[PDB]
Amino acid sequence: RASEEQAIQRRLEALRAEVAFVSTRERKAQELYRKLRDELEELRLEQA
Amino acid sequence: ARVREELATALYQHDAAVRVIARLTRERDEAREALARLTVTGAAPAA
Amino acid sequence: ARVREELATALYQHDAAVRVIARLTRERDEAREALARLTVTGAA
Amino acid sequence: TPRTSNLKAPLMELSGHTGEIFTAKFDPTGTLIASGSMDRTIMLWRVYGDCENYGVLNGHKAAILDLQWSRDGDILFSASADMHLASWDLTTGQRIRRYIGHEEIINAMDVTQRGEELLISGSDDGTIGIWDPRTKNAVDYIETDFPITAVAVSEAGNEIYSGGIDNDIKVWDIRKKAVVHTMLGHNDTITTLRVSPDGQQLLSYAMDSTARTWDIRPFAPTDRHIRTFDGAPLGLEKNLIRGSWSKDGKKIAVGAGDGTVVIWGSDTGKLLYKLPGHKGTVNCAEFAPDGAPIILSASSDRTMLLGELI
Amino acid sequence: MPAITTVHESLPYIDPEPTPEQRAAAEALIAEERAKVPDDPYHALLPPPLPPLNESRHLTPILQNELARLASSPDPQAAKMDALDFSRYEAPEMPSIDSSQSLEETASQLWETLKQAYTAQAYLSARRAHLALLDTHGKNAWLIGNWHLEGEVKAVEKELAETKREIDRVSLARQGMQEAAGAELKSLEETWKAGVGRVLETEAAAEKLRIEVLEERRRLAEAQAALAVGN
Repeated sequence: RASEEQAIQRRLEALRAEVAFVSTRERKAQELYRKLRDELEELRLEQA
Repeated sequence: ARVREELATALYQHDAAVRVIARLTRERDEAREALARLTVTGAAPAA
Repeated sequence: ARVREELATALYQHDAAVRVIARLTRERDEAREALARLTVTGAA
Repeated sequence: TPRTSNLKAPLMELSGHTGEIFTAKFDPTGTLIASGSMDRTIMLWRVYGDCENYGVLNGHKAAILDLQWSRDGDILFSASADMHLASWDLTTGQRIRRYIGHEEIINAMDVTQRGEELLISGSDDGTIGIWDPRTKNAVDYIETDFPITAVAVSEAGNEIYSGGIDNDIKVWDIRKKAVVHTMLGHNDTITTLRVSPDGQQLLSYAMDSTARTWDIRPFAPTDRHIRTFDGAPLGLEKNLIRGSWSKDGKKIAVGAGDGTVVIWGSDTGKLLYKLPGHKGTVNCAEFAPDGAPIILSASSDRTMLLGELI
Repeated sequence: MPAITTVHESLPYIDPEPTPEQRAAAEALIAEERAKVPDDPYHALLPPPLPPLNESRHLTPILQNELARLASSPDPQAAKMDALDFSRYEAPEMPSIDSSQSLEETASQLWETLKQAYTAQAYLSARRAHLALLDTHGKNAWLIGNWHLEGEVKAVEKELAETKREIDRVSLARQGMQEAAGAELKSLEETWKAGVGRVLETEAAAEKLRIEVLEERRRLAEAQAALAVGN
């Protein structure tokens, strides 16, 4: 039980770190998609 | 004497399992880092 | 009695390590399969 | 697990309004409470400690139907059915100014929490007014053909979440003054649109007693509708029910017409709570923005119930 | 007491039970690891060795000789020591004195038989006295012994019940903590998988949008080059 408590704490910390990294990657990807949409809108406005 | 021999065998098995678990943890961490850092390149058509 | 207590603790630790190794192997196999499928697919 | 928070009681009943409460909002540090009610009054309370009514704000000539706080929590923002907006000072308890330019009853408004300060008022003449909180004149206003009962500002600060009696959420852009796209799917009149704290989900309760969560993210399929939670029937009155999100974006709390505030889990759609305690309809159900389990339910029993979620 | 400080990432109250095929694969992996890493007889995890018969201070030389005799027997569990002279306590029969026997030898044989008979009579009298005392106090002795044995058995059962209750309390606490941690970890893992999928889809869409923007920029550059050539 003591070993399981320590392992649960360590695994929770690792899962939190991995989820934070994945969330940061998702936010960066969404920002890149917004920048690409803005660039596409600017190119459509410049062509028109 | 039999219990001491079994305890020594279990200690050797536990050390071997600890080494194998460390190797598997390193492999799983490398695979997870590869999956997380995977970026989709430009999928150009086969011309 | 000390040897029996140590042996029981070692058996419990070995069972826990076996479960941890099985979970790690399953996770590694799943990650490898996901990477292989991502390399094979290319386009979502 | 009796009580895990900083309130001096697991429940507190804030009373003192002589008329129906329509909205109640928290200071963005989770410390001050403002409730506007149909007796034309904004009552200002503390939430931590003995919880005294430290302030009353008078100066609206008709029913008050919204209020938001400033960035710091020093200037209050009241919309009222006297066709007016107003910005109020809490250092002196006086009024800074009134914003004029609507012709019919104002139902919604929104302040941009970060970005640049704009007040966004939906009004029953069919207008969405964008105001700067330093000049009484309207910076701009967008014309629709239906009354607006719901309004939210985007995370990027240029998209407007209108909801009318035409049964569909409309996302407009401020610069082109035209609708970007409409998430349709509701059957009855929209009441609240509150963006998720992280910024990828939108809560929307309408008169059909169903609360739906939609997408906000730029990459989304044709149907952005995530989920249709049910379990909060609407009562006899056609009030504008105001739901909210938790701090972690996991719990959805919406008042209902039976006096019960209903909380679902936003992840899966499981009814977490169905908290009773009110006689008439519950108008404004809000979470603590700090992340504590504090919930507030202001209802047209002339009352507010400040409770815990253990 | 246990001395193992190794930590394994296992939550058996929250994690799924391994399959028999999975258990066999884990056993094969552990066997391969034990084949790769040789066993260390001087490991700190192994306990101290048992001292020998000569090394033991409590073992007497008579005890060592008896232990060696028991070990030399093919069935030490069935090995039994030599019985005492039960014929000396048996009934002494009448000795048959032949006519060729000497008077001194016959007298010595009669004296030995008389001594054996006297010892047997003394043993019989002692046994009769013991039987009389047993008939006098058997109920009291049996009741006292049964009461003491029942009290000892009740004390042992109470200690075992207390140990079982403490073990059950520890198991319940571990199960609750593992349930909470497993729920949180499952939620986090589902969120991570969904975020990975969403990030991959957004990356693919961003690549498509970048391809479209590159095509538009190439068209604009071609138009600018044509305008410069025509001017």
